[PDB]
Amino acid sequence: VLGKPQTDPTLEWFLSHCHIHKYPSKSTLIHQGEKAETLYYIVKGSVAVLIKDEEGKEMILSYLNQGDFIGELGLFEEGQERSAWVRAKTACEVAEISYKKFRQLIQVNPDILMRLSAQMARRLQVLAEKVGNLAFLDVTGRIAQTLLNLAKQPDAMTHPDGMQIKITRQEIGQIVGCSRETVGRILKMLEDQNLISAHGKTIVVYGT
Amino acid sequence: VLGKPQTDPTLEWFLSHCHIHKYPSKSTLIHQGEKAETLYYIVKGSVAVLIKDEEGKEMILSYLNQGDFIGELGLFEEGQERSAWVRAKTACEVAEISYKKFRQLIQVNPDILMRLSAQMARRLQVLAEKVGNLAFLDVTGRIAQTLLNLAKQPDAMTHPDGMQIKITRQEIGQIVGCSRETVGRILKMLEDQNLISAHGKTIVV
Ligand SMILES: Nc1ncnc2c1ncn2C1O[C@@H]2COP(=O)(O)O[C@H]2[C@H]1O
Ligand SMILES: Nc1ncnc2c1ncn2[C@@H]1O[C@@H]2COP(=O)(O)O[C@H]2[C@H]1O
Ligand SMILES: Nc1ncnc2c1ncn2[C@@H]1O[C@@H]2COP(=O)(O)O[C@H]2[C@H]1O
Repeated sequence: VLGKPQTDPTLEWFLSHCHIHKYPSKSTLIHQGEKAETLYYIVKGSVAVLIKDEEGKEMILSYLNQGDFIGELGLFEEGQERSAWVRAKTACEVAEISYKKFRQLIQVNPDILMRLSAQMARRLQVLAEKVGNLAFLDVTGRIAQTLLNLAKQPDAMTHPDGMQIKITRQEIGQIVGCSRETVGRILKMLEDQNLISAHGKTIVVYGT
Repeated sequence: VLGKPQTDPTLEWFLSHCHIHKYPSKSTLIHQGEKAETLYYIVKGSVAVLIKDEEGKEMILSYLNQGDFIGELGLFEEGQERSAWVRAKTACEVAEISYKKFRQLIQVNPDILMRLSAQMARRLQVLAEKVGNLAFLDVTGRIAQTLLNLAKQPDAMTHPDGMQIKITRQEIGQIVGCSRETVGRILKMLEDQNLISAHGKTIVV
């Protein structure tokens, strides 16, 4: 740890080879199907990784945040496509560099490949969990897990009745696979089970 | 890039530091929950990567084959646990190595980390549509989609009425995350729906 701020010059070395660019909230950094030729690094902000179906429904594969790489999957063979959309959820600052350039950096210092790889490992772990949720739990179950997750981060909040979070009906729906209005119906149901206290900023009692 | 008497120096080098053990079908290579300290590579055979619900219901994350690393997700951070179960589909020949050893190898030649990484990238790419479906489709939609997928595989046989496939009730269940019984019921519905013929094999449309 560099304490609160863990920057390390490996990072700064890395970053000095990139151009940093800003993106307002809801800007799309990456479009599914685009040719993959560029790697991103999130200096500031957080993003949504999402996929769409044939009707236009969107679901969230993951949230990523500062310190996270993005656009890394097309890096090990060329001629690939972006596997998903990536959208800024907040204002963002993101470093970017060509794949060839990045491939060059690796030669010099493979610890950058190690750090990237370690992120991919974590993503697969997390995907495995998310897959059991989606495959086994019913839409209420997925919603409760979700809540229980959003609250399990240092970006959440605290409260006598537990921890509070800032999430919307569309958000949750995109994470569990259901409408806006279903979520509302299910969030009322849980409040009723005195599982939560909602108000735009949900209050998860916490325990599971 | 040479490699006789088969596949490259870099992998032959890597295997000589492994120990190769033999797994019979249905045997478990990797148990979920367990401390991760070693890496595997499949020399021969195929395995199933899977997870289960509270009541043992099974969901296949992926099949893996000869050439595939297994057990890698624990390598990058200490104290990780196995994210899923891994079971021999067929008899397997599996090389195995400790993470500590593998990391020294990485020091000697980062090529081997590149090849490992390329596979993890692939595994995230392929899981993306599949995870999409879990949210977009219910079990029936997912069962239909699976049959469609299966019928577009190279191993699908032509049929005068369409494409014939070989798959059991339980593999479908394992593919969509439901019981073999549920699969039997829904296959019958799709049948009555004149979408498929279900019998000694499955004929899609
Ligand atoms: N199975 C599903 N059923 C309905 N909406 C879904 C499903 N999977 C993902 N979604 C969606 O997630 C969004 C949540 O908010 P909306 O109701 O505005 O629109 C919804 C669609 O984009
Ligand atoms: N399951 C996932 N979890 C986290 N990020 C993901 C997942 N699937 C894809 N991504 C990403 O979103 C990016 C889309 O472009 P790439 O495929 O080039 O690189 C991808 C990763 O950054
Ligand atoms: N989505 C996936 N695709 C392919 N293999 C996977 C996936 N998720 C997990 N695996 C694996 O199965 C192993 C379970 O143990 P590990 O978590 O150590 O390492 C894991 C990988 O080898």
